[PDB]
Amino acid sequence: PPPVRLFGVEGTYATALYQAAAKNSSIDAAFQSLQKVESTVKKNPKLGHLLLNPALSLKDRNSVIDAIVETHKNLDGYVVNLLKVLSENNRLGCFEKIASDFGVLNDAHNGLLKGTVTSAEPLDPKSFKRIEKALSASKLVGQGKSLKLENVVKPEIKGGLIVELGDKTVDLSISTKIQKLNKVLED
Amino acid sequence: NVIQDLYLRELKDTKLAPSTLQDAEGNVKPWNPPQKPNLPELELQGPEALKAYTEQNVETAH
Repeated sequence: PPPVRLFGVEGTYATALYQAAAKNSSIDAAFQSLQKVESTVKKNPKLGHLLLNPALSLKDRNSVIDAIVETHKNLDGYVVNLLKVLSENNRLGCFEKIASDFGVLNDAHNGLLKGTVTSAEPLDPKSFKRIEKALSASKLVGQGKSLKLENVVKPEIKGGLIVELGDKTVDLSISTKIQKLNKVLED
Repeated sequence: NVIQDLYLRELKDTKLAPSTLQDAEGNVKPWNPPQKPNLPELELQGPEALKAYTEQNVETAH
């Protein structure tokens, strides 16, 4: 069955959407259209993200969908059937969640991998490139797959780096090393 | 790396700590010498006790 099994809270919806669009072949189109309706939802920030709140009727939810595919009509029909499904199933509290999940499945299908370089400060571009190079060089990025390596700032990790991707991490930070050191000097 | 930094920093920057023997003394028991090497007391000198004893107990054999 289609790659990557993400069991989620309505991530079964995403899985279904994914598998459904694989059998329709056009996943990229679907993903793009899903991005567009997500974008116009996001760009209807008040009084359209506040209509993701559960208080609307079944009939009113249905009319919210009809208005949504009206709202900037020209959307794939598979995501309009999905929109209907989510409304009918009266869940839309994981709508952008489903979108994000469909993206993960899609870009997994595409082959793209994500990494992370947590630090307490933005690191050199030389560092960004060097790590991207290193990972690409190693089997860690298997190739036939790409790495969008993202440095993030979290002061939680004071100094160093932690490289993350594929649930494989290497953490050389001052905080973690300090922890182990402290413990050994508390022994 | 960080191991070296800490190792270096700690080792170099501290290598003396307080240590006064006098403060230790307060927390330990003092040695002081035994008392009373007293020689035993001598008693029941003379046959005065014996003569008294032979007489004293009427029953010397019954």
